Amino acid sequence: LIPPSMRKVLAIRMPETTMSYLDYFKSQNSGIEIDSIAELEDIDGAGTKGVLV
Amino acid sequence: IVSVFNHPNITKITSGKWIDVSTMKPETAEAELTQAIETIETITRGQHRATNI
Amino acid sequence: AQINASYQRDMAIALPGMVADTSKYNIDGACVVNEGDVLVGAAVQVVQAQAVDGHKLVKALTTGTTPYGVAIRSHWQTVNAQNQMIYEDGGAINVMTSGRVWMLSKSTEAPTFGSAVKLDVDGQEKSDGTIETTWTYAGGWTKYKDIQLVEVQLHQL
Repeated sequence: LIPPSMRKVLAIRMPETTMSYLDYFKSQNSGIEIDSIAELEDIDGAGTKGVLV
Repeated sequence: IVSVFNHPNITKITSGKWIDVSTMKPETAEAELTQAIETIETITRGQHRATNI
Repeated sequence: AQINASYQRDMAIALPGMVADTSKYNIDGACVVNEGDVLVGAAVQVVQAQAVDGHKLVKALTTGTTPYGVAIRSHWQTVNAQNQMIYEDGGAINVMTSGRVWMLSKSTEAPTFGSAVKLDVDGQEKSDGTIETTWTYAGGWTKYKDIQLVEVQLHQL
């Protein structure tokens, strides 16, 4: 579960060989489901983001 | 009668010139388009998503 | 492909001039607006109390007058004016003499719990208002959009 702002970070493509980092990550880590929720952007009430695995 | 570009309560984003003097910047366009797509949904909280550019 | 997104938004706590809680409260009818208009989240004054009929003439607070109650939000009696909820000249008003209510505020600092409530000349809560009132704060301090609201506990006069 990632914040819905880093969703644009995993959308950058691979160094040179097209496709996004997300495609490679899912190809080599099959089975894991990735989703985003908006409650992971103000964890401490001061503007700290977080990811839960 | 108010035009499309002069409505008071709409989101306006100032931009860095996509073509400065004569040099053209093809990497700011993608960033600005992604940011504009994001704002709409984030603000509308998921009811409305961008469809046209 | 893409990552799904889910958002979350919380509702506002309260609106101006509404009953805050279900504690012991008293709302007095048979009150007619003698002159002018009265805002929902504002105090009132008693111009005259009829000796035989029973109606009480109410009016907005002015300089050097003791407050008596606070108007209450209602979707039937009130009339929409200036994009707000208001009571017009004539008709009946709903003023509560005892209980808790959210009131319009002009102060910018959160108040304490057991301190007396001071009002300005126009009947709105203010930290340094000239008018002194026996009512005390209740601790509620919220803001709806651009309107500041404060919770105040009232006692019967």
